[PDB]
Amino acid sequence: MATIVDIAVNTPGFSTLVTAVKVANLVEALQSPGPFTVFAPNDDAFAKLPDGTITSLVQNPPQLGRILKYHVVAGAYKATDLKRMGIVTSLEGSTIPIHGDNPLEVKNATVLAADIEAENGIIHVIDTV
Repeated sequence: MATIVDIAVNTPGFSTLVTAVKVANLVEALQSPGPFTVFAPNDDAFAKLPDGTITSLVQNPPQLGRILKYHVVAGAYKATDLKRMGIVTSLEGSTIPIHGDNPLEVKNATVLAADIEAENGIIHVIDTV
């Protein structure tokens, strides 16, 4: 009935997870019905998560809202699109510079596998959050 994110404003006092996007102002951002590009952190990148990257990333601009649910950005981009631009923009509007010597490269991370057609867009594995 309702869009995943929309429900966050609809929730009768749900977990802070719904408010984290609401506060991050991504309640209107995640609403994108189109495609979804997820930068997927590997097991060693998931190891960057524990009070590390996302902690500084929360101190950073609205990107929190992206982090919470799917760590995703709307707009199905394959590695070739990101690198062509040399930068990537979050659903919120946060840009991250793309590199690429041989694999795709995102911020301080390296892409293990991208061009992965996700549910709505694309997934892209990085070794570093």
